[PDB]
Amino acid sequence: NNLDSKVGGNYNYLYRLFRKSNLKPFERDISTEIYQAGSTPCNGVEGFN
Amino acid sequence: NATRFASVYAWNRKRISNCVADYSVLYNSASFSTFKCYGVSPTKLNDL
Ligand SMILES: *[C@@H]1O[C@H](CO)[C@@H](O)[C@H](O)[C@H]1NC(C)=O
Repeated sequence: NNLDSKVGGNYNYLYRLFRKSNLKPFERDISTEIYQAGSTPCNGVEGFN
Repeated sequence: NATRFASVYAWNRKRISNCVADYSVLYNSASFSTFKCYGVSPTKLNDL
């Protein structure tokens, strides 16, 4: 806490909430492509679900 | 598709029971603006 926390917040620490299928052991995923939760396609940086 | 809604000082309640709950007509119907869940992933609503 006292080595890298910042009082507004250290927003450099990121983690992944969405992934198509569970990763294999020791797998790395740098992808910043957008994730499709609903049945709709979603080309472009954003959309509904 | 209720015609009239209730007021938030006196918020109405309807109990849902003994029936099958198709969440696709909820989740994939884009007509709504927001839909958020607080103890379940919403695609898994059909699995529960
Ligand atoms: C509300 O009614 C219309 C016409 O019957 C229907 O198309 C629409 O799917 C209904 N809403 C929901 C949530 O299904």
